[PDB]
Amino acid sequence: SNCGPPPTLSFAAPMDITLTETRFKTGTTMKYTCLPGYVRSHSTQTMTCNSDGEWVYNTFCIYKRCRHPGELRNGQVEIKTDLSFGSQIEFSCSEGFFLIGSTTSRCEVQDRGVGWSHPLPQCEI
Amino acid sequence: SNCGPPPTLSFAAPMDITLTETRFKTGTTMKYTCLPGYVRSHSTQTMTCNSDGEWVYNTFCIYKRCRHPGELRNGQVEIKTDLSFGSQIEFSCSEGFFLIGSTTSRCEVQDRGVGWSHPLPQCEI
Amino acid sequence: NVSSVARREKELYDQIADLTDKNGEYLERIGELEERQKNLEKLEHQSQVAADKHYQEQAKKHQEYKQEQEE
Amino acid sequence: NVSSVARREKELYDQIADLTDKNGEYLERIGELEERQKNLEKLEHQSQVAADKHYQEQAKKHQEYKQEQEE
Repeated sequence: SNCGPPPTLSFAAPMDITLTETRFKTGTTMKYTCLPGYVRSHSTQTMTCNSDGEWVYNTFCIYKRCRHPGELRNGQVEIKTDLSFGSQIEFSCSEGFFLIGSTTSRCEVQDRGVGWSHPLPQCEI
Repeated sequence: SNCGPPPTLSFAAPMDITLTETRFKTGTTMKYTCLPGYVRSHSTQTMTCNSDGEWVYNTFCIYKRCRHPGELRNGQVEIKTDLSFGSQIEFSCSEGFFLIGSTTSRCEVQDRGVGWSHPLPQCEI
Repeated sequence: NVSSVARREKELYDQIADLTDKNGEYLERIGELEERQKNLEKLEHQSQVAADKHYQEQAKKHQEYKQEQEE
Repeated sequence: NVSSVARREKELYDQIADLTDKNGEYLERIGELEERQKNLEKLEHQSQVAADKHYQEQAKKHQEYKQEQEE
């Protein structure tokens, strides 16, 4: 009637290392930090062990979001969805012009935050 | 060295409906509640009296943002600026189409947050 | 289509609302909390000066006593 | 026109990344205040439960006195 090892999360890592003991005591709460690329959506950053013996929590980290890549002069930037971490964008030129640079960009971890895996292409004559 | 009565703000009103004594010792700090239409922009919501006989402070209430009013089928929703408290938006229809409603809408207070003074018009034929 | 680019208007402008709004509710909370923490520090402070007092009073009511085992 | 519309699109997307960032710094702070205030709650508690152990002992020590004042 008690708690097994912690379930791997897509958005957070422990603060005090996991030796993955065969079990944990009912009621123990474990401290989590945000993975690179994520920020916090909730005040409290943890997960406890309830009376049944499972970890119970909220989703405390969500995606960081890149800024706009800039105004593509004489071309258009296609945001399928958003600029949220690991979202791809695609660029493209007007009929007069051709693309010099990259056609795709990914929102990626760039040291202390999220940036653009490739910079703005240019639309040349 | 001392200050005088608190300056009337355009984003917040003094906490207690008090007499406002025409003199305040250097160091006295007044507390403020956000005016309706505004949200907190800084953590602490105060103003202090320095040794210059002046009231110095931050700009600690900004405009609440209205939500987008719905999609206007067969019409344009025109946002000059933003949907900030006070800002006006104007509607208009497509060429064949005529407008059954109000031409413009103000972002005013509704409940204790903010809403749209006039509802989305109709664009029918 | 221009209905899914004007759904994009609303879809974005909606984020900038429901964000701008919870920006000012996190500030609301930091307010309540930064305040509370000041009201507590004065509560505990006033409990040390009270404790320091009553001690200083007992230390007196001792010397008076000791000064009676001789008197 | 082509270049001011795509400018608003930049502005909105610039704002959204920023709000979700402020949103992050904010409950970073309310995370740490809610922490102290949990610590301080326990500290002050500990203090009281002590100053109650002691008040209880001194209450027996004065009960002993009152007795010896015949014995």
